[PDB]
Amino acid sequence: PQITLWKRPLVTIRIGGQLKEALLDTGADDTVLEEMNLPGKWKPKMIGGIGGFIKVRQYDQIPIEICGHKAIGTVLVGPTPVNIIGRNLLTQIGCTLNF
Amino acid sequence: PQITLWKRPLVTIRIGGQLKEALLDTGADDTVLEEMNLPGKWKPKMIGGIGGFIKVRQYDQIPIEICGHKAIGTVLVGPTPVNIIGRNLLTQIGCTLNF
Ligand SMILES: CC[C@H](C)CN(C[C@@H](O)[C@H](Cc1ccccc1)NC(=O)OCCNC(=O)C(Cl)Cl)S(=O)(=O)c1ccc(OC)cc1
Repeated sequence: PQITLWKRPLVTIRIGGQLKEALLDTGADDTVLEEMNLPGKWKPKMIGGIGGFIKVRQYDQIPIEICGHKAIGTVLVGPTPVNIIGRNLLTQIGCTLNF
Repeated sequence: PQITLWKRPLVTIRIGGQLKEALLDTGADDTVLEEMNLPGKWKPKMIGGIGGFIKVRQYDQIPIEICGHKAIGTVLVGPTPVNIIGRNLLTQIGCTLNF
């Protein structure tokens, strides 16, 4: 599909058995999801943007479906204000920018 | 062009007559540039990101050439980690996401 940018590019994702709305975010290196109690091992990480850094939990090889396209990779979980799909998964679903 | 996402979508922009590198950032509503001088009046504003809020200078109706495409719109100037081109200008240059 083609998604214009008049509004926030929010799509439905499926992860850890939950459906959520998330931003398709070309500005994000990594994928960052709102706090959720995922099972498995994780590693601490800090990620930074406007305002400063937040503490997140890094989970690897997590299956995630984005707008009906399957992907699997690293997901960062913590107190982000919005669910963010980053380039690590955008590449997996063949997402490009076009103008 | 069509831009894939294995690397950061960095492009050259021209603004206030000077060249800079900036990130095409679909997760950003607004365009935020690192501290710089721009001509004309500005308004004090605040803007949010993943780590909290920052103070910015809002410049309206500013021309900016982004990877060879003209836009004229609002530019926020402040302590962003990276120059980011947000949706307000991505729409002007006809940018969409495709997968
Ligand atoms: C300063 C941008 C920075 C280079 C990347 N950011 C991704 C942006 O697209 C960010 C997404 C976001 C949107 C809304 C709330 C929180 C994060 N957007 C952003 O910072 O917009 C800045 C101006 N704000 C606005 O336009 C509105 Cl949406 Cl508040 S991010 O969320 O901080 C981020 C995401 C992933 C990541 O992995 C390393 C590291 C940082």
